[PDB]
Amino acid sequence: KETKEVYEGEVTELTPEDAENPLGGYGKTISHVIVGLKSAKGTKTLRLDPTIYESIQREKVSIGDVIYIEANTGAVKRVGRSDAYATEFDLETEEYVPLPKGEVHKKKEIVQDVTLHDLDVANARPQGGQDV
Amino acid sequence: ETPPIVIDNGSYEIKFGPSTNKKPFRALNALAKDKFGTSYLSNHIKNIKDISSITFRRPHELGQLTLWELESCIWDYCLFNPSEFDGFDLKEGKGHHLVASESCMTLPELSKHADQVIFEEYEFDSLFKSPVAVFVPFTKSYKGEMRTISGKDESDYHDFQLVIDSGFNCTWIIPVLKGIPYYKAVKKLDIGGRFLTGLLKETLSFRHYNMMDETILVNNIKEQCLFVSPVSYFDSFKTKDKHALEYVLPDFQTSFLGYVRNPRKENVPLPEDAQIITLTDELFTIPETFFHPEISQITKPGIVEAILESLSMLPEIVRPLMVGNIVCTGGNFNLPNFAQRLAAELQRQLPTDWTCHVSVPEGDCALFGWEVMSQFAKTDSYRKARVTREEYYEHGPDWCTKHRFGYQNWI
Amino acid sequence: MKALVEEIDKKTYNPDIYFTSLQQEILQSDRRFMELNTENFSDLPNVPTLLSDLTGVPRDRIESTTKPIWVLKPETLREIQLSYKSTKLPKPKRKNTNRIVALKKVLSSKRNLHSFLDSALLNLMDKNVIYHNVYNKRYFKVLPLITTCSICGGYDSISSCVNCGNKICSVSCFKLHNETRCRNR
Amino acid sequence: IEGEVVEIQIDRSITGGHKQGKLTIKTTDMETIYELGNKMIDGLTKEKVLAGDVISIDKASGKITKLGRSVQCPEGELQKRKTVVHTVSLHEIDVINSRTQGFLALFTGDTGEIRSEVR
Amino acid sequence: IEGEVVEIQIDRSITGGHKQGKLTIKTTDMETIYELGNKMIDGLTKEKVLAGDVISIDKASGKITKL
Amino acid sequence: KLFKKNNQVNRVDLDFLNLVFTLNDKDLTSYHAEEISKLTCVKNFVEEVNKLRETNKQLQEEFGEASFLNFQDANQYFKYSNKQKLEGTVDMLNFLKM
Ligand SMILES: Nc1ncnc2c1ncn2[C@@H]1O[C@H](COP(=O)(O)OP(=O)(O)O)[C@@H](O)[C@H]1O
Ligand code: BEF
Ligand SMILES: [Mg+2]
Ligand SMILES: [Zn+2]
Ligand SMILES: [Zn+2]
Repeated sequence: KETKEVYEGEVTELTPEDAENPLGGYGKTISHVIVGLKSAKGTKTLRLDPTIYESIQREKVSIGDVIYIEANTGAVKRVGRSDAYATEFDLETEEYVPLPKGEVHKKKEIVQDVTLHDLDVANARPQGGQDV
Repeated sequence: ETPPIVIDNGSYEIKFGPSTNKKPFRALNALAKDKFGTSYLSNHIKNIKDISSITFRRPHELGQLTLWELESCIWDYCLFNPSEFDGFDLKEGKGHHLVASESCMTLPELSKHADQVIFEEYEFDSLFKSPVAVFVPFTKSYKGEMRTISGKDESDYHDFQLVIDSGFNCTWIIPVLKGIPYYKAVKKLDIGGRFLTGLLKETLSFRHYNMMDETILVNNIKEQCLFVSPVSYFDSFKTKDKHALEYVLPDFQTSFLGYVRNPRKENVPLPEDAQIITLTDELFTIPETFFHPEISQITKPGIVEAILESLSMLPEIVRPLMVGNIVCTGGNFNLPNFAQRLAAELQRQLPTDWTCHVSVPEGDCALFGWEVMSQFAKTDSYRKARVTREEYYEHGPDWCTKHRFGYQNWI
Repeated sequence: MKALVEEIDKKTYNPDIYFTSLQQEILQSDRRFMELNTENFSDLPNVPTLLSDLTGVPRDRIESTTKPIWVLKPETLREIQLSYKSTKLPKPKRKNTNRIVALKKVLSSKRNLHSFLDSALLNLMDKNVIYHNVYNKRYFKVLPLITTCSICGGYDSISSCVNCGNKICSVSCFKLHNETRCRNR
Repeated sequence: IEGEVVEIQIDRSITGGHKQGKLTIKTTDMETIYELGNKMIDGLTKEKVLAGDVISIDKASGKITKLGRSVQCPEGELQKRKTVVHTVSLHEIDVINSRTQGFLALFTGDTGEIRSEVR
Repeated sequence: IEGEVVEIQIDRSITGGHKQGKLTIKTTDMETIYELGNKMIDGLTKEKVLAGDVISIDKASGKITKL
Repeated sequence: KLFKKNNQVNRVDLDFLNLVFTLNDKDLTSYHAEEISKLTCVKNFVEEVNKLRETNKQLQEEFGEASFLNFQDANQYFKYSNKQKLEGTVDMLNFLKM
């Protein structure tokens, strides 16, 4: 049995923590990009890990495109650019998609059955990852 | 005279009837004369045969009414004719009281002329000149059939109601509190029934021959087969092939009104020599202009922009109270699967913590509006609300239309 | 595929270059809206005066720089009167003294710019409240905009015209566009 | 999307990028100008093409294929909607899913002892 | 050395160049303020801590672990 | 592309479940893990829960029968305030639990 958190919405903000107070130790800047998750039904500014922002950079997202992130793993997948930017380009390889309906923060539970030796091989050998 | 008279004027059609009967009497508000010059009474254009070239001369304009004598002539016809109005009877109307509706944005001088005329020539013993949105929160005073739509889910009168009102003249948005609408948050939609008729005429000219001369046919086709897109535009466009309707035009000699032949039904097998104009693409495109005015290539903001502006500038505490009660009134709200789309797109556009809750009345919403004004008279507040002749007489004529019936009073 | 080594010049060549060879619109939108809001053919030429009066721009200049595309008569009063002559006729009234003498100047005034402006009776501030205040200011657009075929609304194939820039989708739309909707051709 | 080109005109910045590529595409029955996105004009810079050259454009992949010069006589609609059908044994998909190196493994045969749970 | 940090103040602009700032470290039973050397300035430059955080530093090797 | 169908609905991360310890020894001393495990500080979220559901239950006992009702909260100057306060305190409650 397992439970995770669901998030969706389009992207407008690519800014780190401003950190107005220097404190004498910070040339204020961080590899933690604060993004206001612009879903049509909700918006929240998140301090994001360098890994999830690195995956954001992997998708090379721009302003105005739906994103999907995870609270725990931070997995980043984009359905594509929004239909608002469809008229900007007469042609574009990136698919123009509408914003999926639903709240920003959604919670789902799984009771998936996994055999013992899949966990055996995963523990003996890590399965994989997007990082170098 | 305990039962007053209920008159609900309109730029297109005026709703009128006594306080006793349930169903209001109907009469179009427009004067039409044929190309040969034969004028037709407003209730008799439906009786004429030649509907090809008709020029309409209505006293109402895009904003309001101007011709006082022609409109007074219209009312004199509509309230002095018991022979053609069964059950109705009104000889002179001294003690008979009036329940009159009007726009929230009446001009000072035009309102002056209107109140002067109604008080001094029609001797209304007492009357209440107020917009429909004021009578709207009195719906809870009576129990009856009423339907509601939820956006999220897949005294004797209420206070916090959001009023959406659409008519042939125009469309308006009104937030009302304690029974007095929030005037500064009331906004107007420029798209009216006349604009819809004109754009249908233009699209038909671009897709068929010229029907700009025809006007009754365009209203008939926009009234009998136009429906709102249930979900969006692209799905309807892809499914417009199966959602294809063919309308048989009315031959002037045998059929005064045409019929829409549905291919899916076999109940109409008789063939006709008259040509049939097929319709597959414009069935849902026209109502999509409300959500997406850009499909008509117009620079209007849109319904969602207006509602979000009105709510945002409105005080924050009563915004959820506003969106907790939405009711649709007017003729244009009779289109199918429309307010469900409004609820869905509000819920998409409104924050999760808020809940969208729009209630829809069955059938014509203008009839429900007439019903609500009629039942407003039964309320114990109306007898306090009505203003007599003398208070108009001794006081200056501007006082009655500026203080109690003046929009500047509650601004 | 791409050649690893390619010809590169210094004078004509530049990394960015890649060439290989062998207000008014708002006025148009408002005018098309208001003329689409007008039904009678005889009412088409007179409403531009209404547009100019409301907008405040000079009528003659915008009329020359923009190409688009009575009700009351005593005899009409007479035939309308006889139409419902079954029951008809209210009573007006008049009085004397300086107040009614002044009211003569407003009773049956018969004033009209085209229908009714022609007055200082409405305040300029009230005029701005009526016209310039009701319309929204900052919310130009919130929802996405969709552009489809100007002929049939097709959107799968998007292709603007080369002369007038009009969007066309199908071959039939293109072939009927050039001679009818392509004014620049 | 397959049709002969008329000219190629890419808008851009000398040092800031801001690439806006445009090029008219012609055939036997259309003469249409197209605004090209960043990827397509990046490719068009990758492979050298000229105005008279004809290329084939696929929306999803964004790849470009040119075969001849005014050699080829294109016709028909630009937005030709034709399917691509691919046959394969389940051995190839098994090898691909077994390992990220399975591509070259099946291209070279140095596979071996695939887990039966994958099967 | 285990202790929750209270505050860190380094004069990195008035004097700069590892001004030997002072950081206060608290525990549930005792609290003291610890001087920071130039090499300690460089060490705290890595594994950056904005205080309000429980960290521990080995007494011998001087290696700070952010818990 | 035929293989990248939605699997998050039926996949276990197994990394957040601290079962990938073979990679944990790369950057972890034994005593640090021993001391960070014993500092599994319970009742710190529970004390916030306790300080919040006092107000939650007070509001529920005050206007929990009408503020939560859609009809009453539709037209009421202060009852919606109770409704939204109850929703907010429940939201902070389950977020702190998460
Ligand atoms: N059942 C219906 N289907 C489609 N359109 C309708 C229907 N009923 C009314 N309408 C539209 O509503 C308009 C009537 O507006 P109305 O509310 O009567 O204006 P007013 O407020 O001046 O009375 C007409 O132009 C008509 O096109
Ligand atoms: F007065 Be209208 F036709 F809305
Ligand atoms: Mg009306
Ligand atoms: Zn088309
Ligand atoms: Zn053209």
